Amino acid sequence: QVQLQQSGAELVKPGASVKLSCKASGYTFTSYWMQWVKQRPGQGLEWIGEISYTNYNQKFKGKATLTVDSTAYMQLSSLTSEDSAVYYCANLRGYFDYWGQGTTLTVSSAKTTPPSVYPLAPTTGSSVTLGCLVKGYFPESVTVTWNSGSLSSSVHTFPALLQSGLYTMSSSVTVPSSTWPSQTVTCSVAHPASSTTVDKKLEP
Amino acid sequence: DVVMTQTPLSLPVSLGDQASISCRSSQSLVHSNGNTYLHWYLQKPGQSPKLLIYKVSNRFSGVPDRFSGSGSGTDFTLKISRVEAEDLGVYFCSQSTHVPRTFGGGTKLEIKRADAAPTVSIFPPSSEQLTSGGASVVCFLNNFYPKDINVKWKIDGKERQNGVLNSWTDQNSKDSTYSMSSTLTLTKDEYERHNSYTCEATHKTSTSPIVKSFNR
Ligand SMILES: [Zn+2]
Repeated sequence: QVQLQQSGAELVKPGASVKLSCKASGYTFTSYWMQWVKQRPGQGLEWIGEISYTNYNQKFKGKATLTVDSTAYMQLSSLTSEDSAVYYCANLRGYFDYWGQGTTLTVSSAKTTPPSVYPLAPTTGSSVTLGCLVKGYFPESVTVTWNSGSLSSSVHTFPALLQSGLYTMSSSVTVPSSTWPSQTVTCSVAHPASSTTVDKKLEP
Repeated sequence: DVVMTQTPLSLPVSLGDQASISCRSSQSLVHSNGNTYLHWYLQKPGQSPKLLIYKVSNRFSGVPDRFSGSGSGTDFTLKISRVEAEDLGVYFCSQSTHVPRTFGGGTKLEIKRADAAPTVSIFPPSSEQLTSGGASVVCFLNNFYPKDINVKWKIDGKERQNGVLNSWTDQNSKDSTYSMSSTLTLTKDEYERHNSYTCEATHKTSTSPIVKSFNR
């Protein structure tokens, strides 16, 4: 089926240009227009253009420059903090609607910094809640799993807050009491920006 | 141009009930070829939008009949016959009759469920964090409903207001409850000076605050 392969995240310093790709597969590229939409954290959705006979939105007139051909690229220019949003590529033709995963573009002079992962163990109950504290990272985009991701039923991942120029977040998991510490749970935190992957075993 | 406005902006609805979301346009949406290119998408957290209905009332492959679109010219309506927890997210309307294609703002649909009290848990700083000079004491208030809850940190009975971070969770897709983390961070030294660290939560399901502490 149609697959729109997109990059995951991109960090760039303000003032530069960045070129995001969108690898189309599963269909004959040549039959459908390639669209682009931008979404800023605060829900809002905006169209940018289509395509090598490009048709643009007038607001993104001098910001985007669509190319193509296997791939379709979008080059944004003279980035600002406002330019930090999720960019998608998509085939929006009526009953033919397919969206790429999106590429989160963080525009910042900041320096990538790997997360510090601390385990949070407590006692009594019919179940026990454990968690991990992921702090000090930049940029966002960190994934926390429990038991390589095999424990998903009771996992609450809490959104990342910006504390002192670096992100912080915690995740919690609740297992039955008789299984901990009888069995260890371990949380996996992956920060891809810095190519970091750290596990933390939950001991008493 | 052509502004799409949605009403309501937040729509609470109990499971099994019907839900209606309105989208109106600043211009007629009827193309000169006679088609009205009005569409509805559903965006679930950390996911790209997925189409539900296109051209006012046609369903995309897979979409169940609970969803129905109606409307004409400038006023359109998405109806959901039996809201199910799997339906929560933000619904958007879009129009592609006029260039540039334009979207609405969103109507966050949220489920109404029975009151639930939070289950508090407090964790002291880890040895690992401590040896690095800092000390975060974390508190989780999990699975409560409604989202309104107030957290209070008290260090040896004295209320602490600076240095605390609070993060909420979107309504859980599994059981419609909410969660929150409150984190009091201090230096090793401030931390080692005190004894009791208390996390107090005032939630309507209880007249008396749910409290949780640990003595150092
Ligand atoms: Zn004291």
